[PDB]
Order: sequence, then C-alpha cells, then structure tokens
Amino acid sequence: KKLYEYTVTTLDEFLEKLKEFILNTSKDKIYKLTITNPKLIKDIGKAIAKAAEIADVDPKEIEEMIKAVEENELTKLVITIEQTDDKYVIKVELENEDGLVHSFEIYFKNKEEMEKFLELLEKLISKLS
Repeated sequence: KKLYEYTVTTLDEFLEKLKEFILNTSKDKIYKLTITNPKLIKDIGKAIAKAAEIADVDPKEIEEMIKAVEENELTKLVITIEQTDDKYVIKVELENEDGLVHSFEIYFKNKEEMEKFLELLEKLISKLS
C-alpha cells in the first residue's frame, strides 16, 4: 500500500502525474494531487466534470460538482486517484477560504475503465491553450 502526494502547479505537471499513476506497478496505489491556483482549479475541475458527463456519471452529482467548481473564494482542489483492494475510485475535493469542503466520488468497475477515464481527462486538459 503506497500513498504519494504532489502539489501540482502547472497543467503539464498534472498530465505528468496522471501518467506516473498509470505506470506505477503497485497493486495498491493512491496518488493525491493538490492544486491551489484558482485558474487551474477551474480548468481541471471542469475537465473532470466533462469527463464524468461523457462517462454517464449521475447527472445530479455532476451538477453539484460544477456548483462547487464555480463557487466564490475557491482555494484548493484535491484529487485522490485510488486503486486499492477491490476499488477503483477518483475522489474530488473542492475547498474554499472558509474551510468548507465539498467532496465527490467517481467509481469504476475495473482498472481498464479507470485508465480510460484518466486518458479522457488528459485529452480534455491537452485541448487547453
């Protein structure tokens, strides 16, 4: 069981760490990526929400995640990418200056579906100018 944490300060860093996660050979692996640049928070949060829409995640969950991404005084996005036990999950936490955190999970049935989602996220982030 391995937990890695990174502070992500550019879009290229975000793409690099998704790659590192996929290529990590551990059976049980967790990467936690922290983003504090509000412009990058919105870029990446909107990309996750769009990827979730394409993946047919619960529409009300996506609507709530967009609400969090659009909220005033956003200060932190934390993305936890987890493969452990029988679970394949991405957790999204959006935090504001007042310390209020909204959290969301996106589950996958297997490893292949999770890596396909991560590749979708990379494609969406790559389109950004």
